[PDB]
Amino acid sequence: PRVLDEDAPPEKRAGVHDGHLKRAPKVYCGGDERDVLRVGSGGFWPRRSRLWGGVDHAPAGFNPTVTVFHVYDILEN
Amino acid sequence: FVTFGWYRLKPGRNNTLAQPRAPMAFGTSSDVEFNCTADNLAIEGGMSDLPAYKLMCFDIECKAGGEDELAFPVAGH
Repeated sequence: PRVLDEDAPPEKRAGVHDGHLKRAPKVYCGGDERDVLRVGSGGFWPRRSRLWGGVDHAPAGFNPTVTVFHVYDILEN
Repeated sequence: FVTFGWYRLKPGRNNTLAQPRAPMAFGTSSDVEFNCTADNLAIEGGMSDLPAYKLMCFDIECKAGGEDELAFPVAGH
């Protein structure tokens, strides 16, 4: 929306902006700021993911042994 | 076997085991992944309880940004 640009005259306020922009999408959580798609260490929302776009973001030596596993869904592919 | 319940990896037909996939060969967004066949699996009855699974409960709010901002939002617009 155009009303989100606070310091701009009352007649550039209706409607929305539109159109392509060239920057990684960011998220502002309070005073901080981060790229949406940047897992890294910090984060503004929780993550239970190990991989993210190929990088392996687990602590090295991750190798949990699995002897019992609840199953809730079954895919086929 | 059941579609919703605890399971267990077994020794298997001859001794064949669950073959833990390598973090790159993951098909899903999961932490650990395995390659079994139906004989490496056991139902593990006796457990009932439900694991630590997460529930998201979301709700979107939408604005209509056309000439008539009292119209109801439409996704195509």
